[PDB]
Amino acid sequence: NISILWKEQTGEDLKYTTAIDYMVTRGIIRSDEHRMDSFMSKALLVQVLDEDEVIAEGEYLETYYSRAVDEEQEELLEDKLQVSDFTKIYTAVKQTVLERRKERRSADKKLRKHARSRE
RNA sequence: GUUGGUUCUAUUUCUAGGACCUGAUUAAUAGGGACGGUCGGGGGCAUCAGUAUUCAAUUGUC
Repeated sequence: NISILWKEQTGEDLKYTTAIDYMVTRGIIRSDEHRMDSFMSKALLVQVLDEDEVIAEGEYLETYYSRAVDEEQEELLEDKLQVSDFTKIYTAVKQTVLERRKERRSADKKLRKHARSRE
């Protein structure tokens, strides 16, 4: 119903607010809500530039369903593929920024305590 | 059922996946073993005691 109201709807500002809310969303219920909001969002990419910031990041039966959701978001385009490649480079840049923060900070045994406590 | 490295996280918190750095019935009014308080002219060594016996000394009496 809220996606129906968002399609019925500061138009571009509220659309960016909805895309920011979907990125803040993206446990199984919230992940299904994120896939539903991405399906309600999918111009084809000129409004969806600021909406694939997390749906491509996800591209454990809930994890298998999330992988099916990522395949659904990838199937459902030249400008969209260009924005997706730029967003992949931006996620690589964010990984570089997090790695730079970690390398400047350097949980030595705590970096393996999670795996030693999991198995 | 003991190390190092990868990526994902929003208001440094706090996070997800690799490698690599010891086997399986019951517990007999069968058994041996441990433990507890014991028990016995049981044994070995060391020690203590007894009054006899023998010997010696000192006497006493015939």
